[PDB]
Amino acid sequence: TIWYQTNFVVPPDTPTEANIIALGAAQKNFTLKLCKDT
Amino acid sequence: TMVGQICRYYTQWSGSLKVTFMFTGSFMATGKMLIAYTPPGSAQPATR
Amino acid sequence: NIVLSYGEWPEYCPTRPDVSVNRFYTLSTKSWKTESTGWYWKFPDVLNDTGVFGQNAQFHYLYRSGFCMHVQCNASKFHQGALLVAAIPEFVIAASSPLYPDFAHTNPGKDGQEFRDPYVLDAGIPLSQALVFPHQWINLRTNNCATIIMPYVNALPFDSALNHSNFGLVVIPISPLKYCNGATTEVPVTLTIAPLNSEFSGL
Amino acid sequence: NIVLSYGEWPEYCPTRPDVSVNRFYTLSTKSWKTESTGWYWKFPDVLNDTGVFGQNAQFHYLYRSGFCMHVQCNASKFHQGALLVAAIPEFVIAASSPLYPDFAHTNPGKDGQEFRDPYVLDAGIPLSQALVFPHQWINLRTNNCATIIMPYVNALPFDSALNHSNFGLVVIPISPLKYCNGATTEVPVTLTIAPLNSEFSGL
Amino acid sequence: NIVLSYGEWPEYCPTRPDVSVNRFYTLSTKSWKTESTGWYWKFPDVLNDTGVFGQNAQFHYLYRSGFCMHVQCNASKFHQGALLVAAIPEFVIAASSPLYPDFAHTNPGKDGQEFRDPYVLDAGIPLSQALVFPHQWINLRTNNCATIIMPYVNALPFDSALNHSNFGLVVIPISPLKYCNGATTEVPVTLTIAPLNSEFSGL
Amino acid sequence: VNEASVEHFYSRAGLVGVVEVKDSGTSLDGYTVWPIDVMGFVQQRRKLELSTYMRFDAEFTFVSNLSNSTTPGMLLQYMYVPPGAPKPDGRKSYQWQTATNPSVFAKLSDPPPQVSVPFMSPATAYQWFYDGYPTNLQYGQCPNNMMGHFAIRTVSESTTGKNVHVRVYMRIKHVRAWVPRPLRSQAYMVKNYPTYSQTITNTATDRASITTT
Repeated sequence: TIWYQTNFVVPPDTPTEANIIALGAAQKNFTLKLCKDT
Repeated sequence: TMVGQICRYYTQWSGSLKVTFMFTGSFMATGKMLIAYTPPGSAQPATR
Repeated sequence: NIVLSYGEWPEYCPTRPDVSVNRFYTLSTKSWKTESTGWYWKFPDVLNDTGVFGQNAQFHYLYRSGFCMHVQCNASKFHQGALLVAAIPEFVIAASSPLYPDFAHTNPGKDGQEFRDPYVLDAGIPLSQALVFPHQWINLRTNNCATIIMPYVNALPFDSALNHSNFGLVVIPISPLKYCNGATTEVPVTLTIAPLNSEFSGL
Repeated sequence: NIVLSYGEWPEYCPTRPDVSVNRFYTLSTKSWKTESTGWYWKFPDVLNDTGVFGQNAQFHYLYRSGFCMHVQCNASKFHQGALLVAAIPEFVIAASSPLYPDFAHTNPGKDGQEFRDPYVLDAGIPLSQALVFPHQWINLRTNNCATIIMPYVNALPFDSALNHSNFGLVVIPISPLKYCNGATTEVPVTLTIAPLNSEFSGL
Repeated sequence: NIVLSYGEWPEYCPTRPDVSVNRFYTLSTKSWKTESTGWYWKFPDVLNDTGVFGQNAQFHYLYRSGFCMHVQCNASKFHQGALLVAAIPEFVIAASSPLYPDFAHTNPGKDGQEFRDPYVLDAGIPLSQALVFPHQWINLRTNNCATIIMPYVNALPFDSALNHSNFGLVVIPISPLKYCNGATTEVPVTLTIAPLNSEFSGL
Repeated sequence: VNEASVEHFYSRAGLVGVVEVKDSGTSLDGYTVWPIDVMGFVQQRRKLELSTYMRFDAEFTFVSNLSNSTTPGMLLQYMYVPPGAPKPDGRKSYQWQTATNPSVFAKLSDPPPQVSVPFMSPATAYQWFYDGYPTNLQYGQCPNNMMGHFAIRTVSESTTGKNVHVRVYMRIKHVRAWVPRPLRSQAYMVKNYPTYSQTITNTATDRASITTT
């Protein structure tokens, strides 16, 4: 989960909303077993 | 994600994952976020 | 950069808590408005409820610790104003009369308390000379952050966590916050405190 | 910093053009509006008309090359938004149906083409997974520029420049452009491409 | 003297609890009357409520441990009768029909449960052959006490403490208790259990 | 640079109290008790509060006479009740015996009695500021700063008609002081408590303008 710790702070003449993007991946130790149709 | 689509071709999987967060706002913006992770047994937090 | 209070690092003099009790505890964020005056937390009180630290401090009879406390502020380059952060040992507040201070004032909890009379620090002592205590400045143009390490200072080797407060942390805005229209009104002030070399006795 | 596509540098496997054909070719600037979606050039096609490179590629029978391609963006500090740049080998567009794609879509020329359906990349494949190709990010707060080197990848040693396109370059604005009033509306996006180790045969 | 179950000592394969979780836990005393039949505790279940062990086992996700369990009996020299103590891994009780066993029977808690049908061990298997499990005898003329050490035995390296019970401890009076008039009617049977090499994971 | 030491700044003997036995008048009681209080005056209270903790040995002197500033020979008893012992109820009370309670017998004719009290605290130092409850009134109090009560008496069969005035002086010896504290701007309200008045007095005096002798 993602929580607001503080309010979103901007100087004047600046847009008040923004975005965040997440990127998923697996590590080196990730493994797979017994192939199956999708 | 690509890890999620090629898990649908297999019956079992195990290991560690990572997640990356990019903030796309203006160079002038400032603030803080709190990013929490709850283990498999527990329900999600009610409060900050 | 970093302030060692009275030139010393905290150290052991019991059960010694490990990483579970020594982590960072981020308190809810204060908003500093142009009209705002002051805050004071006065811990060990602040962590007696929260987390594993609060579990140990309540059910053990005697207590010792020292704290790293990091104060930091999010503002743009169009905001101005200055803060003063100080750690005052045995900070005993008072009543202003038209008489005892109320428990909500003496032990404010995890949310701190507001100063009525910051100019006297609500002790009847001048704020001008509060620089005699370990202190740091936050000037929004120069820097956003202040950090102070406080060793354990008391007359006794150990004492109780619930009755006695060892010191208190005061954050005061000597120079008020000004910003031109269109800017964010409130400037957040957040507080992160990590206890160091904490010992408990008499479970 | 700099992306080597699939870990390799371009190299020779004919007449070898020198500095006349290996210079930088700056294409006309694209304007990225808050409403804009996507562009794709799909070269060798883009340089078949322009300059000395275009002279060689038309009148020689067989072709080989590799490209350095530099994408860069001019915006102030009050503009936000993010781009994704990718180089996809054998990028075959499609038709959306209410059926063949039109030649102006398949071979867009030196001015590129607009995406109708960037979310599927107009291939019916997710944009989410386009990161499997060699890619770079442009975040207007972090950086203005992206650079990718693509070696020659084909099944055949040489092939024709006019019929076959080896890859395509896609520039997509995943996070839209936002700016407060008074700021410049359009943010220019310019594209500079230098071919590396290019060979021609069968004049 | 002392029974090592299956010839092994418990050992580590996470957070490792220390002396707080490894102490002796003395359960409330059972009274063995001349009419009495049997008891079974079936732990890890028995300590999930009590003490620090119960605190760890509930809020951690995975679990591993092994137990020392000491059964001892207070009787005079004018009392007779014999007990059999056994530790049976994966002890799965059953229903007798005129059909699932009730949760109060499967997970009896810290107070254990009574056998209806000790002769079949409420599993449909003979009590005669329960000596195939790790076992000890208490004959009131020979000895008052029995001690068994059980290592961790499961198919998985770790498992959950709340859902799965690793084994169960059965105390059965094969030869009934007889005493001449004037003697104390009930003979107390007390149970002390110390966990060994216990590990917890996934707080 | 020796006069700026912490040990020289606390040096001298000074008047820590004034008390009277008064068996002459409507009060025939004929004795008095004086709990030892270092801060009884606001001039010395403000110098001590420059430090949070401090540790010292004390030296007491008793300057005694009559209302005429005349000193005829007549016998007085100066007892000392250490912390944790009962005080006398009256002239003839048994606490005036009690060998553990140190006492001094001196005539008014003699030069002032003098005696030396050690460091009496259970803590390693005296706390002039305590933030906490020892167990409303209880906030900020140190039960362990108590030094004992003295209690002068005239040794008399019954009822002399003379009032005896006695002045107490204290020295601070072997003083050691810990973390410093600013000096109080506001006037004091009550003895024990920090409380100050609702009308704040400025620290520095006013001038006509910021520009300006």
